[PDB]
Amino acid sequence: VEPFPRRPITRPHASIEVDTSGIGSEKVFCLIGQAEGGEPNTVYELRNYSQAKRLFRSGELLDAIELAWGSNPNYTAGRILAMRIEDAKPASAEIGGLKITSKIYGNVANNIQVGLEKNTLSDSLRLRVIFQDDRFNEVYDNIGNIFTIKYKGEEANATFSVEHDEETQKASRLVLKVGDQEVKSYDLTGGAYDYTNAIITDINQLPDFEAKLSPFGDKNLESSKLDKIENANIKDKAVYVKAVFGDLEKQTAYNGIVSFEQLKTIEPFELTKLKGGTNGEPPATWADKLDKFAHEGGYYIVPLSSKQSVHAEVASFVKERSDAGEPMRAIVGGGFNESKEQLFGRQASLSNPRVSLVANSGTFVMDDGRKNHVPAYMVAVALGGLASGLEIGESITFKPLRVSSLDQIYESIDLDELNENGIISIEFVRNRTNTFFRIVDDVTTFNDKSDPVKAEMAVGEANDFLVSELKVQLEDQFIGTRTINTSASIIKDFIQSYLGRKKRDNEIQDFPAEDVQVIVEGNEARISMTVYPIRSFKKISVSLVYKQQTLQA
Amino acid sequence: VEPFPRRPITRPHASIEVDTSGIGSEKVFCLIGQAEGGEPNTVYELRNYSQAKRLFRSGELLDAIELAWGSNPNYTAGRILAMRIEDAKPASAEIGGLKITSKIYGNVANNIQVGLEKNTLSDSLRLRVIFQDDRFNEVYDNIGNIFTIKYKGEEANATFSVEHDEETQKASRLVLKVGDQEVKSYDLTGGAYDYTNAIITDINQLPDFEAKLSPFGDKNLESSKLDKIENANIKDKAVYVKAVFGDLEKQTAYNGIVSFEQLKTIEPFELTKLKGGTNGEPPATWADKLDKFAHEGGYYIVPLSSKQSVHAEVASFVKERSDAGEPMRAIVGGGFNESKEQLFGRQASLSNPRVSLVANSGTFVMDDGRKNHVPAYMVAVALGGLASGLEIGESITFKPLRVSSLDQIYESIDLDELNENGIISIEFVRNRTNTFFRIVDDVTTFNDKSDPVKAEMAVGEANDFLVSELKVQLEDQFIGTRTINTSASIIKDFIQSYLGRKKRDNEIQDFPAEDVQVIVEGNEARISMTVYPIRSFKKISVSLVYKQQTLQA
Amino acid sequence: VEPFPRRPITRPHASIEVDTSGIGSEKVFCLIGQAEGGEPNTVYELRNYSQAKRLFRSGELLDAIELAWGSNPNYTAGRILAMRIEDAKPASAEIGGLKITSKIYGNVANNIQVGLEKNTLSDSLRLRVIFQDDRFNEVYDNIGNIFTIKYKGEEANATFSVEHDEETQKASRLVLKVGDQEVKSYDLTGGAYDYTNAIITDINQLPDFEAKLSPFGDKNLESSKLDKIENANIKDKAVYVKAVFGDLEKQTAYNGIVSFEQLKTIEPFELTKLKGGTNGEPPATWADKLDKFAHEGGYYIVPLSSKQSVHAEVASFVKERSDAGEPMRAIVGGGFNESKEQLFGRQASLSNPRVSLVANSGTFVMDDGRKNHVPAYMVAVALGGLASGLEIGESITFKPLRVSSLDQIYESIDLDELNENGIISIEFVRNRTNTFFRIVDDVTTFNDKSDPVKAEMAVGEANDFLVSELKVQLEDQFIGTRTINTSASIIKDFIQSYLGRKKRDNEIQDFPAEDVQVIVEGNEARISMTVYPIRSFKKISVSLVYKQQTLQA
Repeated sequence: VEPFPRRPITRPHASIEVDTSGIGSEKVFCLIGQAEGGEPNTVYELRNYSQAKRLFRSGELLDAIELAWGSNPNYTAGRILAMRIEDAKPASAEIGGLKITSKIYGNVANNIQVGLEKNTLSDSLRLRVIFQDDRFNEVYDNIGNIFTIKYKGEEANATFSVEHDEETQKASRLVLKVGDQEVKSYDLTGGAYDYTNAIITDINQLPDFEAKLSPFGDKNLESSKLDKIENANIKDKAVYVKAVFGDLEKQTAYNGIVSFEQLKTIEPFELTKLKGGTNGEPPATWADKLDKFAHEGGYYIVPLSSKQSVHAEVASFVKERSDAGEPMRAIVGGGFNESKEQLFGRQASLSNPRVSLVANSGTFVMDDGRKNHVPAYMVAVALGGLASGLEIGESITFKPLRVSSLDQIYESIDLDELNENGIISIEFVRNRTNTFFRIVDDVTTFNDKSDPVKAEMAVGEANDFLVSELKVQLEDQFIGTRTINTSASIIKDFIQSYLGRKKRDNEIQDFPAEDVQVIVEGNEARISMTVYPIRSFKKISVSLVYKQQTLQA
Repeated sequence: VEPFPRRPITRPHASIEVDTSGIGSEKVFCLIGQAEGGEPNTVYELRNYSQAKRLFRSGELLDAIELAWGSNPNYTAGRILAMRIEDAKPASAEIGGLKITSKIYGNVANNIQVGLEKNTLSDSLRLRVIFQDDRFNEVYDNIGNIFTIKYKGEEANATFSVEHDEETQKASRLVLKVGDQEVKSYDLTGGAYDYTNAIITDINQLPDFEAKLSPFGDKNLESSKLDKIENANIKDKAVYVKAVFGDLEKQTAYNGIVSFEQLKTIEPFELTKLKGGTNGEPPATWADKLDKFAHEGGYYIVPLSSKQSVHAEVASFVKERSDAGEPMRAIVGGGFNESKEQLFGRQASLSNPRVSLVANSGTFVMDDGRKNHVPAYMVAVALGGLASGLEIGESITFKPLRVSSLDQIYESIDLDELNENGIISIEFVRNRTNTFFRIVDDVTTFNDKSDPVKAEMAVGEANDFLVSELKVQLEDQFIGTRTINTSASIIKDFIQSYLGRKKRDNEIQDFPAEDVQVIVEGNEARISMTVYPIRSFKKISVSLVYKQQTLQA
Repeated sequence: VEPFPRRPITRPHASIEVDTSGIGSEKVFCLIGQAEGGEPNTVYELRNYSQAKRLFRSGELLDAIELAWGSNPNYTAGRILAMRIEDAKPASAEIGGLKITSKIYGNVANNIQVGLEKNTLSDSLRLRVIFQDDRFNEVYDNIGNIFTIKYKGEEANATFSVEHDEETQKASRLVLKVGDQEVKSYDLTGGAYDYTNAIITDINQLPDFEAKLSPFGDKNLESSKLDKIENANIKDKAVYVKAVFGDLEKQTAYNGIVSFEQLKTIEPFELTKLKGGTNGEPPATWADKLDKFAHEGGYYIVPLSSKQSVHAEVASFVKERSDAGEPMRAIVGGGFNESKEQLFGRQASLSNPRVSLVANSGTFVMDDGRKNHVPAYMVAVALGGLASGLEIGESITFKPLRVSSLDQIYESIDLDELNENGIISIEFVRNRTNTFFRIVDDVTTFNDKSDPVKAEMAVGEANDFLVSELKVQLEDQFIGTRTINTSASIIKDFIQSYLGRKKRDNEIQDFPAEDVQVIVEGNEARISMTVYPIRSFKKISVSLVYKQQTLQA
């Protein structure tokens, strides 16, 4: 209830109290794997394939992103979170007065070329960056030369100088001198002369002194970044304030590929390739990498590795966040053409409800046209991408996969054994001319089918979102509010509205409103409710009975 | 019951007895800290930021006032009480016949310039005050020259004189003389000639004598403040009564920055800066400073100091006033980036229910645009300002803080430890894309959670206002009244109405009216009542049960 | 009953008496074993695996903590208390003027590298700490240089000096000198100048002297820790107050890994590894180690050692605390693949009701993915962790263990013999396709089944908590209170409420309220009550009878 006016006034007036009340999940997907681009130990939100390609130049991670969106052409393309396992470092080369560092991480950055050239005609530096891999070749001409200072008085000579603070090595004053005595000085510490634009205007106001901004773009460099000049004759010719280092930052802070830093005097240097780019050895464990996905809001994670050790770390990670109120689930796959006996070993080792094992491996036709044969865990990306695109509580059972072929075409008996052992399998449907692949079931590694929440991904998924969303909403709404007499009624109304939305979105089957009871006593507020969970069909029984009928007339 | 007429009359009449009955907390915030303005050991009521800036030129105290109102944009901006710890003294300079003293206290007053100039054309002084810090430059022209006296008679000469009392050095008589003998005299002791306006009118009434008030404003100076003049020729030229000292007081008693006092003959002096301005050494203890806030009506106090000794003095101060019937509470913070171990030492030392410790420190964006990093106790100002703006019995739990960033982002485990030790902590919410900061709890230093009155600020706040308001109202109403037979019924009705208002304002949950019993015996009047206190939600338990449902048709 | 106002006043007033009454176990787990981190003979409260890993780098103790929480995925993860048996010592190296000591205890601390470098440009020290094991590498630049002092007067020279107390070697005065005579001095003993911040403000107030705080963070070092300087010229250049030792403490008292102490003049030294780290020989007896767990509030303890001597010490320890009013229980296991005959020897030696022996040993799949084969006593951690997570009075009978495999799969006859000898055994259930492991019984070493309190852990656990909780609550409530007439009734009401809560939580079966009798006579207060204890099902008898039924129509 926002009052009006906010400042109280004791004199007669009219006060208006404005009540703004009454008018006021995404299920993000995650991927971890090798890549040739992007910062290490950093999570990037992905919405289009173009963004991923620009960020991740190439690798298995980029293919996983492509396959995730292609698994569900008929559903919305959701967000994807990506990370580079490789501990890459940026290419750098210390030449001249500038410490050159490349924003690209890995061996690809070693091909970057950087060189400075001095234009004798304009007395300005020229930076050129060449990178053949991206076909990038641009020249930053007219570096420095921010503006001119000219003197038209009848005196013998006029000079100007710039003073720098010893501690910070930043310009602090700009004194205009005619003859010996000082005429006027501008303080560059701050305030009135934060930027050079104010300095130019004041110079023109003087009778004899004049100044003009350079035509090569609107620089507007800070006054503190001006270079050190002393005893420069103005009357003979116009003197250009260089500020070479400041101009580079403006044109390279958020543009180009190469960044620059100051160690020294900046001078031209020949075109030389950068060095030091190294992807580095692969990480010993992925536990540190997974921790960065803790508060990113993702639900499904598909580690792009066939190692059983990597699967165990992800299995513990999803369990850890679920215990902390941020449930997650994992889908993994083992190697190339693994047999049933090998798959049982992987499933027995994990035995986690929040982990699913994918057996089938096959070949997928990419956008480039490659019939790239991929291992099992790349198939899990399609299942994970399909699962993320589906609504809350939906299942991936009997859904299409859109796979060109599979290494192993399991028979009916083989599929049953994998299902009994809690392993996801993909069957080639030969019952129709238009043959296609489909997922037999979304069963988890936890083989106890008595508990459908743990056994079935879809049932557990609805429980997690239902429980998690209710947990967050209640805290923001009711905690910290007064325990008024109508608190119990308000809480009951909020619960019914929340459950009604779930029924509206088919996230739950139904709930009895009468059984929703709220008890408030002191700080505690006990709540009890009944909900009929949503379930996915997995068995249809038909009892066909034949009977006789008598005809007449 | 006001009678009418108030004077009794025994003759036949009609008397009317008029009964005017039946038709007939702010929670002010307090701040103490360094400042560059305002009198020492003085409490000033603040309602707008402009008033504080004019009073307090600059310092950490002014920033605290700005932060207090900015912490709750959605609530009313309440009053703030401010004090300057520095024992500043006023700048002064004894030059000429006037003792010059500056109303501004501190080193800033040393820049004040004061000078007198004499206008030969008008024979009047001219005062000019220059103060470059405020860009203040005004001239008080035509000092003195209150009025004229003229004589148009045919006699040879006419003169007037003014006599002053030796003991008081104040004018007592004003005699108009023609030739040698006296014509008429005006007594300036008092009564008919308290002010000079009456003197001017009487002079004009005479045949030959005339007078006119000066056109340079309506002075109306007192007759006692007139200057001493003897044997002044009137016929040759009009004589101006100067009264130089009296005119200065009229134009400077409640205007300008500089005050003046008389030590001596007043004469012009050159423009000279004042001296003696000194903020002084900081106080050894704040106990004397806090005593001035005893009867100011404030509830929340936030000492702007990180010293543990200062916190202890405020901890004792709030306890002292609570024992005297004026409860108060304190919020403090320790230094920059203090660790958990340091915070436990501060909390253990105090162990006061009426004191709260703030751990987090961060940076706030001020109205000027400065990203000023501030210590923990400045964050307490936002909590104190937020608490003051909230209604009675409300809590600051889970409320927003509007802070740019925090030095330490405590994890979930770290926040629990601080809460268990009775320390307020601020958490960065990463569960949503629109991340924001919030207060986990308003727990006090007293760790005994069994007593929510002492442990919880909101619960104790409601108890203090409920108890304090009831204490004051009963004394003003019932003490001193007759113990009539219906006294018990009237007291019971008053209690029910008072408790009904609390329920109306949601300051209490509910009360049973039947249990309210009043017993009157002699001077004593025993009262017993039951009240269900208002409480803030801090735990919500949900028991979700899944069940099967059968569908048909 | 808190009165209001607390200070009595004899004048007429209104007094309010506030009665705050009417509005006002965890079963912690314990572990002892080898570890590569943490202080010796210290108990640390553990709530997350991340905290344990940071504290305990590696060892069997860390695995036990991981296994304890993983044994009960469906129950709350309770607190765990951990201790390092190894008498490790911290690595240290006396080089230069600083005594370097490492907070990490053991041989791992020997890899820590510490080195000081002097920055000629800023005249400030630079500390760098390298520790490859944690990949920790940070540089504490700009050590010292707390603030500057500058003089702008027209005098010939200005100097300042610092005086130190001989007894304490702490700064006491800071004198500013111009020419020969002293101008002003600041007393650093205490009070007005406890911290350097007050000194800086006062210096700026002077006409000529100026000072500015260093920009490299908010240090605010104490004035007593300032370094000794004498006869330092100020006019020529600004003089930096170093205080090298004080700055190190601020940045390392509660940050970093390495602590520092002063023996001497501090000077730079080359990068050198620390020495003296030694885990030490293992303790001869664990009796001293167990004493630290006396008042930590734990109930279950699992010594991570197969030695029979270690088991006996823990067996005596739990008995000792139970006699003192702090009951505890122990679970132990013997070696690898011990036979039945060996297990009988261990059980016969102990014969303690508060000790349980675990026979089975097997392999557990850790979060890292290791199929680590472990001895029997590591299995007891899962049982102990499962028992701690269960409610009060619950049993671990027939509960799942979640173990990959067991060394010995006991037959039906073998399990009965172990149960008859009071030894816990784990059976592989082959009666279903979804085979799993379960605990046959929670019988203690005390084979006398006639006393279920001693024989059964669950029954004895309920008795201990019921007796212990009642013991503590009665002392805090009734001891020290007056023996009023209604004391017996109040005690009876308290007992009924306490027993009602136990029935509400299913900690007891039922109690008759009528039989609760309270007798008060003098100091003594005799109490008598009847309680039906809660019991766990261990035998179900079914009497199935077949009969004939006649049908008609």
